[PDB]
Amino acid sequence: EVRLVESGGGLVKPGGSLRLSCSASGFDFDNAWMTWVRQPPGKGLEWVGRITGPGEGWSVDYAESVKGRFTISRDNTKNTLYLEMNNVRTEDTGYYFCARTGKYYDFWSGYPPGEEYFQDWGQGTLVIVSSASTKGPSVFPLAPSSKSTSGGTAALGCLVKDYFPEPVTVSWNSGALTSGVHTFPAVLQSSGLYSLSSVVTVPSSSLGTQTYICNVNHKPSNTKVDKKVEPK
Amino acid sequence: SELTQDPAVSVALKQTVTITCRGDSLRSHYASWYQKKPGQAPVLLFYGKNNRPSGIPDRFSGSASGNRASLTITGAQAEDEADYYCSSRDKSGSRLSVFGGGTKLTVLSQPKAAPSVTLFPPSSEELQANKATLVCLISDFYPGAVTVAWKADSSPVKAGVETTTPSKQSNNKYAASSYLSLTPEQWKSHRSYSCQVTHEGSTVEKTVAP
Amino acid sequence: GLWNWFDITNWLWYIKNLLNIVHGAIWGVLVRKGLMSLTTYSGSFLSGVIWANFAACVVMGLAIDGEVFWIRLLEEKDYPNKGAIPVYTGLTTGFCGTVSSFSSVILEAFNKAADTDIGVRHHYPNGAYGIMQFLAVILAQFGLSIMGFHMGKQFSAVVDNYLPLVTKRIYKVLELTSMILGVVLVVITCILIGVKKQGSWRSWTFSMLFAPFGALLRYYLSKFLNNKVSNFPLGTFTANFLGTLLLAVFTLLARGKLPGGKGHIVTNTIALHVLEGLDDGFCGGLTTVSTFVVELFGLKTLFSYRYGTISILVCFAGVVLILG
Repeated sequence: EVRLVESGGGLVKPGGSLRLSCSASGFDFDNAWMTWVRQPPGKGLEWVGRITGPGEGWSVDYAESVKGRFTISRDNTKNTLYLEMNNVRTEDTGYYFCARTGKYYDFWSGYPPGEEYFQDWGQGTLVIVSSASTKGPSVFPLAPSSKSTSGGTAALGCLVKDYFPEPVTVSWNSGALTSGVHTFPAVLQSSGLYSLSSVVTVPSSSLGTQTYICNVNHKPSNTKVDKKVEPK
Repeated sequence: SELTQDPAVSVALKQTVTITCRGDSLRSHYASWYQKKPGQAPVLLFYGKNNRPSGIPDRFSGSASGNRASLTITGAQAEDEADYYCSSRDKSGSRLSVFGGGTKLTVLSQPKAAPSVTLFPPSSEELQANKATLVCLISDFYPGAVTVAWKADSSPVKAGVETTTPSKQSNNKYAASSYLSLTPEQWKSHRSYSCQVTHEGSTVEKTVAP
Repeated sequence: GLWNWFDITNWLWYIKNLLNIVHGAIWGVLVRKGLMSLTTYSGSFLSGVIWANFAACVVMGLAIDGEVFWIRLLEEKDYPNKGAIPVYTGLTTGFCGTVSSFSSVILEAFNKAADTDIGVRHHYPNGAYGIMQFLAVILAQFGLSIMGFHMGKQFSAVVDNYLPLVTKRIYKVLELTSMILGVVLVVITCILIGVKKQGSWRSWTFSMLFAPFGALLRYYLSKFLNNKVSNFPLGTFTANFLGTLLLAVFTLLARGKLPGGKGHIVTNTIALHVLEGLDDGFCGGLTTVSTFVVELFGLKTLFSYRYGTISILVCFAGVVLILG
């Protein structure tokens, strides 16, 4: 029934600071190591650091891209794990997990100081280090390229660009039409502005009468903007 | 990249398959293994020589030999699809640990289907605003291993290419998209722009020209 | 509090090295004496301990394929290595090492030389014959050792490309041999007369007792004093030097009988036999051609000849110095 819950997420301006807490109980905590592991979204997870116990006097370790920028310390009395960040770079974003560390060293085959295995993990916390802010979305009509095809299934959508934060929840014909409507996941550009395109599967026999009006509605900025798609 | 892995592996139901972890430090240090489903906490799978925590099904067996660490799955079921990571010492005897670059495993629940590739020329509406974003459309494909390559005529480009990780489709397929942020000046400086996509060794290419 | 992990694991690794090297030396000395008692002169103009080194290299050929870190160290490359120098401690510096008899090789060469300069070193006939036989014996020993290493590597590749047959299947047999050695060393050595009753039983007891200490001394020399000067490990060289001078001194003590009455003193079957057991175990576990072969044409390109020449010449000059 062991559980670890992280807390202290939210957006942070680059160069700022943030403190992450981890509640843990139901197991020996004064003699068990804790290890901070992070995962940038859609990528492979990375090691941050581990903190020891009374075996060495609560020693520390850190990743080569982290050494000197993070701080790991533990308060045994409150049974919680604390993580401190200062001078945060844009790469620090992702899910932070705090996981209990096990110790393993076979007595005949091995080499000091042995491997480390995590007997459990935590649900996780989200941190988004972005230099952007609340900004209204844009609407660019994705022309269905009037030449395209003439009898097949063509495509037309909208370039919802430069909007932040999630989501945009694009609509179509005020819900009147749903013929193969997909709202593709947003992409992260260099400037930290989310942008996504949604397309409706249109036959190449639209011939104008098949009208598709494009509804964009951004709650965080409370911006409601409408755009019409028309072929070249 | 201290640890290297196969980015993606496919296997049918009830058929065994192996996940290979390759690294220099694995010669003098054993490995670990972590099942990672999206949106869920990773669960320890296999570590050390022959140690496996109680509860996990026996189908996960790992072996260590030479400079390789191999976790071989026997009879991948429906719920076994996830990403598997290997972790061990980075330097052979240092007080650190690292993780592999990623290994996506896909149980075949759908016979292979080719992606529906679509490319749109940059709309004039963004063109007058001194912007030119090329939108390459990738949808209706299986499994989820697609690499987007952008070619400037015969030559390539990487200046502005952005790609999203593929996600779910209503009919259990996958869809994705890529964007190329380009200035209008360079838009007319090349004969053609293409976004090649490769899936399981099969590639489809779509070209748009001024 | 409880312990300190970074220290308890280091201590466990150290005690693992100690136990492995001791057990390997003990199990290798018996193989050496089996080969030596199986000399059965027949042909084999040299014979005696000649085969033992040839054996030690061949089996060592199956280790150098996976040794790596030693090979990498004798290649001045790959900064993120910092690995264990003698990986496979229980086999590389253990059974393969202890079996080698570098000091015995040099002693055999010198004994067959039989004072080359009988009355004058300037004369061509005696000097030419002596140098010819010395060069012939040394060339035979080292060429056979290097050839054995070559066949070891080739057979390792030929058996590896087919199927490993699970490496742990050899781990289990190594462990069971370890238990057999422990049981024998307990029962046979403990159940004996307090004066260590003579015969074939005591002929190996003191040698067995002294062998692991020499093996440990060579191991610590090859770990600590090694890699102190580049391209010249200097560990195995000093170990071989100490072994060959010690063996020469104690052979002069036994064979030479400089006062003349030292043989009369060792007429009692204790003083001569402790020296014989020392010759068997200590200097034999301190001098290794197997590690010497690995430092030889295995790797250390080009410069290897300099190391071989300096080692052989200084050892021969020393054992000549004991003559004076």
